Amino acid sequence: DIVLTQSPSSFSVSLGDRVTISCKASGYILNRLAWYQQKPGNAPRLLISGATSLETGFPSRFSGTGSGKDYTLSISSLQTEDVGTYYCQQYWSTPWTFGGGTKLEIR
Amino acid sequence: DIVLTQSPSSFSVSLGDRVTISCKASGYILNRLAWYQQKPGNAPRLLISGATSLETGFPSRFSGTGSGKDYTLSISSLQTEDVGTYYCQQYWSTPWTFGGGTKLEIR
Amino acid sequence: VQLQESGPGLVKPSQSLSLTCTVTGFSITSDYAWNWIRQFPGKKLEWMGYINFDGGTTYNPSLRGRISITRDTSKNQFFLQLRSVTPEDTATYYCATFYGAKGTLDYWGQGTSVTVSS
Amino acid sequence: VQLQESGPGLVKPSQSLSLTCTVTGFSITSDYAWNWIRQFPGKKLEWMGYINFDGGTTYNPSLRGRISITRDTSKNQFFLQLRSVTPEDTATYYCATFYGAKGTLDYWGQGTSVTVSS
Amino acid sequence: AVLSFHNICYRVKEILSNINGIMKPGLNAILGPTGGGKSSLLDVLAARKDPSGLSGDVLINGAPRPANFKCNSGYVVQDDVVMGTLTVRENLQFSAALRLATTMTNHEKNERINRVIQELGLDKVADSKVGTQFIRGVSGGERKRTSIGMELITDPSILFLDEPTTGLDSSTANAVLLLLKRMSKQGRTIIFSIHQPRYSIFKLFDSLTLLASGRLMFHGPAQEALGYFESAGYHCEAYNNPADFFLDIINGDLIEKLAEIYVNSSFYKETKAELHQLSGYTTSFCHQLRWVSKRSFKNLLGNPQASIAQIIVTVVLGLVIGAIYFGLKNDSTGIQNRAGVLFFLTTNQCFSSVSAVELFVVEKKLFIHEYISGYYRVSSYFLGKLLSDLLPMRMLPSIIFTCIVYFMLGLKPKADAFFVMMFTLMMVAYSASSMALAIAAGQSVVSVATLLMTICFVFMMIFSGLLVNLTTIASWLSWLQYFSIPRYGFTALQHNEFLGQNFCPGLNATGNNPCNYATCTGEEYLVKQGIDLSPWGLWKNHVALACMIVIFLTIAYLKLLFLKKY
Amino acid sequence: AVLSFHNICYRVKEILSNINGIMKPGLNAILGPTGGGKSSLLDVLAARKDPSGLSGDVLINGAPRPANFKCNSGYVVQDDVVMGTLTVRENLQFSAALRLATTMTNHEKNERINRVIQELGLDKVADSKVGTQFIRGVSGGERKRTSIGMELITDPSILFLDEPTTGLDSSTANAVLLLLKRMSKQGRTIIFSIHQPRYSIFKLFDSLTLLASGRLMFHGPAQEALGYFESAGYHCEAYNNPADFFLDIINGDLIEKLAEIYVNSSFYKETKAELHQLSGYTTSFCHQLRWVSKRSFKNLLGNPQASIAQIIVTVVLGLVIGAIYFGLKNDSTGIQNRAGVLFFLTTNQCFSSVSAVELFVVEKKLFIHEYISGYYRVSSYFLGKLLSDLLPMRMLPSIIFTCIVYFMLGLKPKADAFFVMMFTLMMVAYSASSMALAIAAGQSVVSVATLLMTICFVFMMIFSGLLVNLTTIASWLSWLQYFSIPRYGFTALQHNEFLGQNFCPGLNATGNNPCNYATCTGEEYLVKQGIDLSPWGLWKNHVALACMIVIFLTIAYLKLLFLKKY
Ligand SMILES: CC(C)C[C@H]1c2[nH]c3cc(OC4CCCC4)ccc3c2C[C@H]2C(=O)N[C@@H](CCC(=O)OC(C)(C)C)C(=O)N21
Ligand SMILES: CC(C)C[C@H]1c2[nH]c3cc(OC4CCCC4)ccc3c2C[C@H]2C(=O)N[C@@H](CCC(=O)OC(C)(C)C)C(=O)N21
Ligand SMILES: *[C@@H]1O[C@H](CO)[C@@H](O[C@@H]2O[C@H](CO)[C@@H](O)[C@H](O)[C@H]2NC(C)=O)[C@H](O)[C@H]1NC(C)=O
Ligand SMILES: *[C@@H]1O[C@H](CO)[C@@H](O[C@@H]2O[C@H](CO)[C@@H](O)[C@H](O)[C@H]2NC(C)=O)[C@H](O)[C@H]1NC(C)=O
Ligand SMILES: CC(C)CCC[C@@H](C)[C@H]1CC[C@H]2[C@@H]3CC=C4C[C@@H](O)CC[C@]4(C)[C@H]3CC[C@]12C
Ligand SMILES: CC(C)CCC[C@@H](C)[C@H]1CC[C@H]2[C@@H]3CC=C4C[C@@H](O)CC[C@]4(C)[C@H]3CC[C@]12C
Ligand SMILES: CC(C)CCC[C@@H](C)[C@H]1CC[C@H]2[C@@H]3CC=C4C[C@@H](O)CC[C@]4(C)[C@H]3CC[C@]12C
Ligand SMILES: CC(C)CCC[C@@H](C)[C@H]1CC[C@H]2[C@@H]3CC=C4C[C@@H](O)CC[C@]4(C)[C@H]3CC[C@]12C
Ligand SMILES: CC(C)CCC[C@@H](C)[C@H]1CC[C@H]2[C@@H]3CC=C4C[C@@H](O)CC[C@]4(C)[C@H]3CC[C@]12C
Ligand SMILES: CC(C)CCC[C@@H](C)[C@H]1CC[C@H]2[C@@H]3CC=C4C[C@@H](O)CC[C@]4(C)[C@H]3CC[C@]12C
Ligand SMILES: CC(C)CCC[C@@H](C)[C@H]1CC[C@H]2[C@@H]3CC=C4C[C@@H](O)CC[C@]4(C)[C@H]3CC[C@]12C
Ligand SMILES: CC(C)CCC[C@@H](C)[C@H]1CC[C@H]2[C@@H]3CC=C4C[C@@H](O)CC[C@]4(C)[C@H]3CC[C@]12C
Ligand SMILES: CC(C)CCC[C@@H](C)[C@H]1CC[C@H]2[C@@H]3CC=C4C[C@@H](O)CC[C@]4(C)[C@H]3CC[C@]12C
Ligand SMILES: CC(C)CCC[C@@H](C)[C@H]1CC[C@H]2[C@@H]3CC=C4C[C@@H](O)CC[C@]4(C)[C@H]3CC[C@]12C
Repeated sequence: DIVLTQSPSSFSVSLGDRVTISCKASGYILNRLAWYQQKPGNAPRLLISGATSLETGFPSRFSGTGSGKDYTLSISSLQTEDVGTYYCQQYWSTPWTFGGGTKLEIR
Repeated sequence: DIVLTQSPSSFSVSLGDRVTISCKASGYILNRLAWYQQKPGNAPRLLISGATSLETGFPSRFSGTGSGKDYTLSISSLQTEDVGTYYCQQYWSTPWTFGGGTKLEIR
Repeated sequence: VQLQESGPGLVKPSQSLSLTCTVTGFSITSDYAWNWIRQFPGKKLEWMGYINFDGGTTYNPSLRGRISITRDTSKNQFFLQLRSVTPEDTATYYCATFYGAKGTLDYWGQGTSVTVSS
Repeated sequence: VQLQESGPGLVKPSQSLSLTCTVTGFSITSDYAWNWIRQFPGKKLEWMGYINFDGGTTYNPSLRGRISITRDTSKNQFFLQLRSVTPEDTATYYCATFYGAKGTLDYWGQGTSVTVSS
Repeated sequence: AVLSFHNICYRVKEILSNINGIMKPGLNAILGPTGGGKSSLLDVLAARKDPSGLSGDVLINGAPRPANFKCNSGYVVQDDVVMGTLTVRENLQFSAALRLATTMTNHEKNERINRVIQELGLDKVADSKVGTQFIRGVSGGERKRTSIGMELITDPSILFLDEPTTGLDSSTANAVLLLLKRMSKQGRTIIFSIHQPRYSIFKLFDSLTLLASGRLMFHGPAQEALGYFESAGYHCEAYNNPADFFLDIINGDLIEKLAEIYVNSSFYKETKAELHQLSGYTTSFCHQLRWVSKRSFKNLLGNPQASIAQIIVTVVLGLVIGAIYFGLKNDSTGIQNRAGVLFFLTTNQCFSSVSAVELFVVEKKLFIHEYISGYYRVSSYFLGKLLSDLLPMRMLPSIIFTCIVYFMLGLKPKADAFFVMMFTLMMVAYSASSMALAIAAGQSVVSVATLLMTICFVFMMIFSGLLVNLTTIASWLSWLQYFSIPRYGFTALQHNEFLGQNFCPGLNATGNNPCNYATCTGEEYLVKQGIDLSPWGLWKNHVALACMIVIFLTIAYLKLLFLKKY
Repeated sequence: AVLSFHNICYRVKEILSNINGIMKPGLNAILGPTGGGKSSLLDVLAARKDPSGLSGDVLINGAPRPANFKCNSGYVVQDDVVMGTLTVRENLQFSAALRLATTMTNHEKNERINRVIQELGLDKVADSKVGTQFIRGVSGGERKRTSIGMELITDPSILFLDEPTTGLDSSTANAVLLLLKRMSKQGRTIIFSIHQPRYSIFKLFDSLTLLASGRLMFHGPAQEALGYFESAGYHCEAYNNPADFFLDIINGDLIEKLAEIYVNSSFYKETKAELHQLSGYTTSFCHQLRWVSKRSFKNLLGNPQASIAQIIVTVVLGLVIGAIYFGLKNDSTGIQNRAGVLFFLTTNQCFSSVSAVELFVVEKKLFIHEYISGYYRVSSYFLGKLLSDLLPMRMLPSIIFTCIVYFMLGLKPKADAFFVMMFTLMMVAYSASSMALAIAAGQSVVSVATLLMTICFVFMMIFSGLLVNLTTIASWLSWLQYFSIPRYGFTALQHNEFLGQNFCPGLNATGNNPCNYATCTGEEYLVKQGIDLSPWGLWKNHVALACMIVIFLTIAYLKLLFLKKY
């Protein structure tokens, strides 16, 4: 299938800082990429679709840019309501696969 | 190509009345049908797309229902801001064709 | 998003017709297709053609070799040239925008009248 | 549009797992596809399968013959049955909605924990 | 019987200049080089040539050759026209069924066949297969005696033989001619044309007719030719075959030098004197059709390799297709896989129906021989061969293919869709086969017919609706699509398959189209290809295929009716 | 020269029992029936059979046959191996180029050829074409004298002839044997095997060797066989050919009855006494390759019909394709039309490369003859035939096709896309041709090779990526796609064409995908088919086609090297 790899299995930042999350796919995905944010105790929540489009209900601090196999999620000027785990998911081929997830921290 | 035919080249109704406009195509269109309303002195204005969907900016008095080659535009409880000409257009095949138009009157 | 026709309102027969549509609020090289339509006296609508966001073009076959649509991205314009004009195509000409994902003509121009006489 | 999981929170190994998701605010026979997902301890998401609005079904190949998804339109439910259970598939199970025209999992359930022990 | 020919001048350019003579009961040989009228005079004498070119008169016992002649005379061909897949008794039974009168009993026909088998000496092989490629058969020496027996069934008085020994070995040919001579003693007039015989053959002849370049070099008793040439100014040394001596004379060791000497001979005077002494259907349509069908089906069962192999291939191919396309999905690849498998099935029917070129080409000579001899009409032979070969072996692959692939692939699970697919495959097979027959009826070489069939099918494939969208072709060229058998087959299969299908999971396209370019439903795909959604848009294809079948089978029958039999 | 064979026993089952004799300068005939060792003893005597089965010893002037034997002896085949598209002088020039020493001058070779042409009597036809199907040529009587002249170029002392008269006419055969006899007077030992001669032939022989069922029925002077059989208890009547008389004896008008009588004869005693009285590359690789290439190219120019017709067909077809697909659009039908035309082009290259079956099959006998005779190596012949025929006639259709259709269709208007399409078409043509050669190298019948090629191409077509999506096949079956020439061709063409294309007018898909199932860009279409978007995803196909070419041309060379030449 298509395996999605996130290199920073964990991070560490402070408020106001800029953070970047990377996702790498083992095959061409053609922007069929989605980003979910999960808080502890809740189901995942769709944050970005189409690898660039932002979901209504989220600030204009998250942004998505990618092409081919490399996609990224940029959270500029992060707040405390942004800490959690972030998953990338491809919805190109029928066995939809998620990334390993990347947990954010606060210094 | 695909010729679109509207039988009532003209009508006559009064306020509060219900009126129905018919459009007939010479080939299968598969709901690729649109309705435009033109007032005297203005460009056409898109009223319905997809033969059922209603455009934002119009009351919930216009409705579209069709399948195959027969489509209709129902204006229930018509007002005076509704009088004009109505055109059906197919956007299925590349030479897009309009219907002859149907002018509404007021008794 | 916002279209505006302009050009000569009267034309000698069998010479040419040239209209200009200037687009404000959107880039004609960004997304849509950019069409010309004409409404005859004794109202009858006829789609003439469009130019695509990447420069490709498509015309109504009922205008055989008589029509060309060009563009100028430096100031966001597209032009309609209808050559060898007759007194039959004395219509009102509109420029319109076609989304593609939706399929319909969503934004229109104000429309400019062209009279072919002598 | 509004999903809710329910079922036994504890299961004997190698017997079966049966969950129910009841949908309110939408008809499961109207538009979308209706999925089950599980999140393992040591968080790892795995899509299991879905049932389509017309009754067609599609499963993850990593669950070979062990999974079935059924539905009951009389009260707007769809069911997950995972048979011959092992202590490895002790996850949190969600039902989610897939629009199709958009491509993403838009609405999720609250998630129910299932512990396979003895 | 006495067959007398007087001042015969056949012209096509001329082949026979002026030939005179008489043949009485006995062994009458027509010798000469290959160019001379050795095989031309035999056909003129046997009424197997067009009377348009004939000039002189051929007479029998003083009365002209009646219209009933070729039915009362036997004519054995040079090569074999015996069915190698029947048996020595079965060939004679088929011959007695159509060459004897229906008034007779089967007991009488069987006694005729027994007497004929006994007289030829075919008792120990009377129930063995004559032999084909795949089947081991009798020696080539007794196939000739079988072919001779298929002419003595009607017990004729005059028996013509076109080179009865060419192809046989020396010891075979000698026995064959000793059999012919013992026959000629009972009172039959035997007339043949030998190619360079040996003296053990020449010593049996009772009359010799030597022809060279359409000129009569000699005619009279065969034992006096030696003296004739010895007294015409030639000498033959010892150990030299006289039949070799004659062709050595004809070659040059001049043509008007021998023709004038014979015209001034005493033999010519006696022949001119003898020629101035004197002159101075059987059965019903149904009987013929039944027996033609019975023989063609015995021939189809007796040839299992080329009929079983088409079934083996149909099963193997159907299982491979069912393994590659196993479990069609209703997702982004479902349209491509359904269209691809249906296109492959239709074009496979079309290309597997090329073996129908072989139907009337392999047995063209036997057909011409048996039509001349008054076996049957063109109509009953045509219908029996269509009924026995083309019908059962073109219906069965369609049934096998459908029954195998329909449930492995997981096509539309209705009984009517299953049977419509079966009937469409059947119709496209029949239509391609009728076209192959219309192309190859009357020909004699398979290669050109096969090449033309392949070229036509390759073009019809382009206009079938998969490789090019048929709505996009220019108007001055679009009309060619109505000449495509694959197009009607493929359109019917697509109409039958795609009607109620969805192909975008999670999206209710059937209600409305979210985004303008999705092609999420089978109706959209069908209209985008130019196909009509009404039930008439399905059966229009089957009526066009039935009309094609009728037109092509009429062309094939008119090509067999107007074929030259002479 | 005197060729003596002593107690020769060839076994394959045995074909020759015990044969002894000697042949001195003159005309030595080997007669008998077709079954006996008439044509077996000729090959044993001519070193044209495997010495594994041989038992006795064959000697020349007391010394065993050296390894240089077959080069110093002439051997004329029964049927023709002369190039009907060369001329009587050109055939002899090709023979002198490879059978004579390079030390000689072209002036000396030309004088050898002139002397040989004069001695045979081929002056007035020395510059006329021998004749093929399309080309009218010399009579069959002077083709034989041409084939005899291609063996006298090296001026041998022993000349073997395999049935020099079978197929010729009587007056032709007599002149041929009178020529052979005048040759045998200059001092050449001529050894042939006649099939049932006439007395005007038998009167020329100087020694007769009669064989029957691999047994020696007689051996000695050809004029004493008559008396031998007269005194062995048989009588020959007048006007009976002795050569007919002998085979009449052999047939039965016993084999050990004649073998024992001859063993007890005086001839056998004299032969055993005489046999116990006594015993008791040429040229460079480049020269051979050059001349093989020159002859194969003269043969390709002299046969314009089958080479020009492939060009006519390539142009006609290219103009029809350019008329059907004229003006490809970037709309809902652009993907289907581009994919369909590219699929047709690739599969058309594959199916038009089936005529390569004819390359080594049509001239298998001439190849075997000339390899035995020491003309060239397998390597130089293989390379010259590949260089002269396969190379120039498989490159040209690709060029013509691309140049015609590329701008009528309106494909990607870049110079590199144009040339990548041309090179890809060229590679798929070469690959299909190499596969056809590997399949048909060494065979002798085209039919089975053509059928196997078609079956393999039909299967390779299913795995090419149009009829079934290659990402959907099961893993236990998906690996077969790596055995598809059409797949690599089609994948390279699609990669080259679809890269920068848009197919949804009015929608900027390249930026983002509005709705999940639109397939609006060529990258989406390529990835949906399983194709790699990187430049390696283009040239991977060309390296797989080059590897296929190398493997198949090695299989074809190993099938020609290990072919049985005996
Ligand atoms: C076995 C089968 C594959 C051969 C069959 C046949 N399918 C074809 C399908 C084709 O579609 C194209 C590729 C997919 C879409 C377009 C193209 C060509 C073919 C052919 C060739 C054809 C043939 O050349 N001959 C006959 C019968 C000969 C035969 O193989 O039958 C025996 C019993 C084995 C001898 C045939 O059956 N085909
Ligand atoms: C003329 C051309 C069409 C024949 C060519 C050929 N293309 C094919 C393409 C095929 O694709 C299928 C249909 C579209 C996709 C799948 C299938 C079959 C064919 C064939 C048949 C083939 C053949 O049987 N023989 C040779 C050469 C013989 C010939 O016709 O050449 C002369 C000079 C006219 C004699 C050939 O050229 N083709
Ligand atoms: C797709 O949507 C169609 C219409 O949008 C659904 O069909 C309608 O279903 C309602 C309630 O079930 C009926 O009252 C209507 O009469 C139906 N309309 C039509 C035109 O059929 C349909 O259910 C959806 N598809 C599926 C597979 O359920
Ligand atoms: C399709 O939209 C893309 C953006 O998604 C356009 O490309 C960008 O255009 C801007 C302005 O011209 C450039 O500054 C960017 O560098 C472009 N980005 C990329 C990734 O190319 C593009 O112009 C549109 N397509 C066409 C044919 O115009
Ligand atoms: C299910 C498929 C195979 C149907 C095929 C129909 C075939 C097998 C049928 C149709 C016509 C039939 C033939 C019609 C006529 C005769 C003459 C009869 O006196 C003997 C059998 C014979 C020769 C029949 C044999 C079987 C036959 C050829
Ligand atoms: C066994 C083989 C020969 C059968 C071939 C002929 C059959 C299949 C043909 C002849 C008449 C045809 C049928 C005519 C009427 C119906 C009923 C309708 O609701 C759907 C089509 C359907 C079901 C057709 C199916 C195909 C059909 C049944
Ligand atoms: C879609 C188009 C391009 C397919 C090609 C159509 C034409 C060329 C095909 C379809 C049917 C074919 C004909 C079928 C019957 C006959 C009669 C025969 O005596 C010679 C071949 C001939 C005359 C064929 C000629 C070619 C033919 C007319
Ligand atoms: C020698 C051969 C090619 C003669 C011509 C055969 C073809 C072209 C003829 C014979 C039967 C005809 C078909 C009979 C019925 C119909 C249904 C109609 O609604 C469309 C035309 C169509 C489909 C005809 C097309 C032309 C047709 C297919
Ligand atoms: C119904 C569809 C599939 C077409 C059927 C075609 C059949 C019935 C047609 C086409 C060709 C026709 C043949 C052509 C002409 C004759 C001459 C006549 O003296 C005897 C019948 C006979 C031999 C016909 C029998 C019926 C026939 C075979
Ligand atoms: C553009 C296409 C046609 C390229 C084709 C290359 C062909 C025509 C070339 C490649 C090899 C060449 C041959 C190579 C060797 C010789 C030997 C020389 O003493 C005579 C010409 C001859 C026979 C050449 C003729 C032309 C030839 C066959
Ligand atoms: C006339 C015939 C023989 C030409 C076929 C051989 C040529 C076309 C082959 C051999 C090597 C190939 C080239 C290799 C390098 C380049 C440069 C690059 O920018 C695009 C591909 C391109 C342009 C290829 C085009 C096709 C190519 C040029
Ligand atoms: C996609 C798949 C199914 C296509 C089929 C590939 C296989 C079966 C084809 C492709 C190449 C073919 C081979 C080509 C060359 C040779 C070598 C020769 O010694 C005999 C034939 C033989 C051995 C062929 C056997 C069949 C073959 C191996
Ligand atoms: C007799 C025949 C079948 C011999 C085998 C030929 C085939 C199977 C071999 C020979 C050359 C090989 C190719 C050489 C290079 C590559 C590039 C690699 O990235 C994928 C495998 C691939 C594409 C190989 C596939 C298998 C291959 C095509
Ligand atoms: C580069 C790609 C397209 C493949 C090229 C294939 C060619 C070069 C290969 C394949 C088969 C090879 C031949 C096979 C083996 C021999 C035997 C040797 O004694 C002379 C060379 C010769 C005759 C080879 C010449 C080179 C050859 C023809």
